Amino acid sequence: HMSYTWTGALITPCAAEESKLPINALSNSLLRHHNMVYATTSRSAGLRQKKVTFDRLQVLDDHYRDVLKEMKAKASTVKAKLLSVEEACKLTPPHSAKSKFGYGAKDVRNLSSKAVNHIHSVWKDLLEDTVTPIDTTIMAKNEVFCVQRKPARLIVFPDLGVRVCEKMALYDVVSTLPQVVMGSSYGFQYSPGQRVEFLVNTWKSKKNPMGFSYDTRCFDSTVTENDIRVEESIYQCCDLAPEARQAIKSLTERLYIGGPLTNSKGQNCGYRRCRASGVLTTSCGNTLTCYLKASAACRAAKLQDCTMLVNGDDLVVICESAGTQEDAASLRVFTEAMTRYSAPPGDPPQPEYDLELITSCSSNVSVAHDASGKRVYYLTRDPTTPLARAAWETARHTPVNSWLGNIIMYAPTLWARMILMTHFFSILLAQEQLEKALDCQIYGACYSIEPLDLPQIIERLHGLSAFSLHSYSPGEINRVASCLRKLGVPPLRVWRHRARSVRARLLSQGGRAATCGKYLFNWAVKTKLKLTPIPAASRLDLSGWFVAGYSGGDIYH
Amino acid sequence: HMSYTWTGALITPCAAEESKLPINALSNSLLRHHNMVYATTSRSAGLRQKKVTFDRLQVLDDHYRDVLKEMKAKASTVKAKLLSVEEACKLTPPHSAKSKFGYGAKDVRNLSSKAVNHIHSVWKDLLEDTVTPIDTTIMAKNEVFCVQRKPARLIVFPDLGVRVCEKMALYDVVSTLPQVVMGSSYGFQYSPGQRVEFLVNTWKSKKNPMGFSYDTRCFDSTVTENDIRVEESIYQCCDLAPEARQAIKSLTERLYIGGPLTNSKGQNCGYRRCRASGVLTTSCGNTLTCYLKASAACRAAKLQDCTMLVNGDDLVVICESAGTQEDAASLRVFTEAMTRYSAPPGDPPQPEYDLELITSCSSNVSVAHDASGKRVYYLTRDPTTPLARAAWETARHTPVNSWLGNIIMYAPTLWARMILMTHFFSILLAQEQLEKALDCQIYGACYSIEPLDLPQIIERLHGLSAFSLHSYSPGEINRVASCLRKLGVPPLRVWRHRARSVRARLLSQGGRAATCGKYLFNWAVKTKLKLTPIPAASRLDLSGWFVAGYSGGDIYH
Ligand SMILES: C[C@H]1CC[C@H](c2ccccc2-c2cc(-c3ccccc3)sc2C(=O)O)CC1
Ligand SMILES: C[C@H]1CC[C@H](c2ccccc2-c2cc(-c3ccccc3)sc2C(=O)O)CC1
Repeated sequence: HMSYTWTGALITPCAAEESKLPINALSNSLLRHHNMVYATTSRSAGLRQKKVTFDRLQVLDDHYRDVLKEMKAKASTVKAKLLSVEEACKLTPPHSAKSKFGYGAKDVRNLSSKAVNHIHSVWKDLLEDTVTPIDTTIMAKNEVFCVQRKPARLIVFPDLGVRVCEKMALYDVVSTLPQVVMGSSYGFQYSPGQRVEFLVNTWKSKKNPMGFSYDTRCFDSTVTENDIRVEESIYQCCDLAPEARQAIKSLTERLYIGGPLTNSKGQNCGYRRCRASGVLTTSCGNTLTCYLKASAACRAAKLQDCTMLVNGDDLVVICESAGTQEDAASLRVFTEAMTRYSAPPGDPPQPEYDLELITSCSSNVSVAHDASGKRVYYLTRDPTTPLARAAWETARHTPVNSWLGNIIMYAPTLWARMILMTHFFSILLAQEQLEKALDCQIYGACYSIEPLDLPQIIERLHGLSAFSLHSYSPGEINRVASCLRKLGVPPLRVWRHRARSVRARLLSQGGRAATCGKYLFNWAVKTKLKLTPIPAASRLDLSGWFVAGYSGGDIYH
Repeated sequence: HMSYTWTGALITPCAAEESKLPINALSNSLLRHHNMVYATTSRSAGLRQKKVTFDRLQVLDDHYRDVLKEMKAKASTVKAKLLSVEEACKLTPPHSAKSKFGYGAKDVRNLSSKAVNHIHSVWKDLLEDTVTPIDTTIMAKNEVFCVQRKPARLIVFPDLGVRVCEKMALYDVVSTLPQVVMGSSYGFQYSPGQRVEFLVNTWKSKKNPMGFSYDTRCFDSTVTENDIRVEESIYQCCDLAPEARQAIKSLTERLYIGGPLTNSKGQNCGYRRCRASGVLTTSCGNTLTCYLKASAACRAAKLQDCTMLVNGDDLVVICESAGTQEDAASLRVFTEAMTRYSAPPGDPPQPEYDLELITSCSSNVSVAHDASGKRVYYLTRDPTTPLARAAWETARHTPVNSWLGNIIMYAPTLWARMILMTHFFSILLAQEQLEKALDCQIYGACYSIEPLDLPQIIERLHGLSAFSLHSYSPGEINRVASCLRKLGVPPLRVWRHRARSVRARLLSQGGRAATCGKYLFNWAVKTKLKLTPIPAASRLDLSGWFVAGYSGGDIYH
């Protein structure tokens, strides 16, 4: 029951790949320790192949089937619509991988006759054939990290025409079903602020709280054919059009369960019998399967008054403590049950008794103080990876601007405000690119965002307090200082000085730019301004933001 | 403000010049119409002198300074390094013109004491003196053409010690800055396949596309002292070592802006006040200046959603059509603006509504079909000049093998595959010279290439489809057939017969030679082999191949 079989053919690149941090005139103003930053390339794909390849055994008991029956009962309340070819075309990112059949992402977006006709023929083939494995491309992802080197992650995706078909059959399912099936436990329905609110309230709701995060080792490779057929049975509980039922069955049999792996050069690399990392259902399938196995493992471990929070393969549980020793025994039982279900751990879970020490979705809750001095809970994370990626983005234009997604998601943080806002607004001003729309990712979906809209986006997502936070926690301050020293990032005095300069440059431009100066950089001045609601913030259509997860899902807005 | 002043001394040859096509026993197998092929010589240098000599007037408006301000802001993000003497020496072509100071290109390449000491003294002189015009040699280039006769082009170059110094000061600048300043518009960052992909993707991104190429008459002579000082100001925006700033200032003042012209015999020919065709900055300087004048002219003409593509003096513009009549008027304004900027046209530009009809870098996009029957865009050109040069190279060993550069650059074409590959592999087989490295030029830089490495080189540059193209366009077929009748080149049946013979000979040798037979000549057999990726192609280091243009730049890779 191997996750993969391989032919020995290489996972090849599409274009020239760089691994060493590129340097320009701006790099040193951010980070001095260049040798610590690297990008993964196809060269290390061979090592990832080794890591993702293993036998899966699955032993399913009554706790598993009981949870599954409950999930199916909730899924039966969902009604989902079939999207038209045109609606599905409009969800395609403009830089999405081109079809092998003579059309690209812009052709799909423009509803070009060639693309639309090819999609209709893929759709007809899905309804008529429910057996033939669909071809997929396997690529090494090019991602930036800080040392201590990891091999490249792999992306497995079907052709562009198939991806539009997945959206037609399943977009509405994957956007609606998880919140119905999992309720308050579905993490992707929350903005960072709402996630913090749910974690704090959950923690406070326990008499003696204990929390832990569970890291499954290579979650996608642990997903078996059973798990994928179980996910299909959940989707099939929905009230669906007969064409959607047929397309979902066909996509499950031909694509979701497994299929051949083709490199960028057209050679056969092997065969997948686990979750594809680049399909529409990657996020929803992972969340449901992680929730199903974890809920059943919570029952096997006899965890008391359990609240789970699930985002794909990322899981956090907050429950009633039975004291340190018994909590450790309970987590070993939880782990044994997850292993029997084919979700063994990477790092073994550790019980935590301080909410701030729980890391989930590489994030944690922390506390600061607003202008009035009130305690404010907010979401933060270790700044290492965001700062390493920012260094790369300082010297190279990338398809996804992580700095922009990071400011959006982590706007109240000491590091996003002091460093990211200051560094990138300085660059945008100098190039007169404040008004240029940039791509970024939020919960895996792609958004085109104008940096001038940032104050309004931040106010809508985090509130006005995000522009006034101070008196950060000692743990947070220590982590940020430690990261600046490790990467060779300049100290506060330098960032405060650059921020006053950036603020001054923005203020004189007036309009939206002055608003960026006034709101984003109020922390940098001696005589702070009275920050009041921005009128334009009401007009922003933020619907579709924080509804569901789409990592690997090829979704645009 | 004359481009040149002349004393009356003649532009003299360096060696024996042949004008008539040399004939050997192999000539007739390629071309029967011998009298149609000729090489230019110093005998026509006086005609070229008259063509290149004219007054330049320049009127610089707000659009020009607005574009220059933007280019400078992007140039300010560049960090460039000085090359060491050894790094600069290794970039010198082994057959590069010897120094008048008792050392040659091999002495430079070998880091010889005499060469290194003379280079150090030239470097010190550049730092100490920023006024004295640097001496240059003027020569009439010996180039092969097909009649309908052009006068010889002129090459102006400083001494070998100076050329090494230009590399130290400017190699990193000229290789990095253009792509930063011009982004996707910098043509030399693309392989032929990438150039076609950029042109088709640009053409498809417009609702109603319109395109044109712009031909400046004698571009080098149109370049003024202002243009050259403006290029220097762009280079000076970089983050540079102060020693590099001084050497760049010195080279601009003493060489780039102008200087005395000396013939091969040591006589003063005159004085240049325009672009030197044989300096390191010729390509980068022409590209920046053409991009600057054209971007400013696009604004004066009110061209909508402009995408430019620039390679030295060669320019392509693709924009949003405003209707036929508006498009033609817009081109007239564009021309008037280019003229005011001292870049008047040779041929008046013409609006095109078919991508295939746009000719730029003497090339055009065309379409054929791969083995599957899929439409494939590829770069082609009129084969007259490539075939005339191939005839010359059949009877004479030349410093640059144009047949080889043409197979590399135009590998998917009907003419390079049927004629060039067949003819030259037949010659190499008969002489057992398949393994012998030959010099060719790619974007002006010199490369030593083994013909046995062609299948891997072609696969990497063009993909496997290059070995399977068929169903060429009627426009392409008739242009190739018309060229064969003009030159008296044998028909398809002859080339196909010869290719089966060449293919059979290669296959029997095994190894790299059989790969050549199998991939290059698969079009020649009835029962075609299904071609698959070559393992040696992955191991091929093609770094520095499609990074920048170096025409006249004395660069070796
Ligand atoms: C974004 C802004 C928020 C307020 C902050 C600020 C304003 C005035 C006085 C102190 C600070 C401040 C600086 C910190 C720091 C810790 C480790 C590394 C670098 C800085 S932590 C901190 C705080 O309030 O908790 C200054 C930066
Ligand atoms: C290199 C190879 C590519 C396939 C090609 C080929 C194979 C089988 C049948 C026809 C051809 C072929 C020959 C052409 C030609 C037109 C004018 C002058 C000379 C030839 S054009 C052409 C085509 O497919 O478009 C034959 C040569």
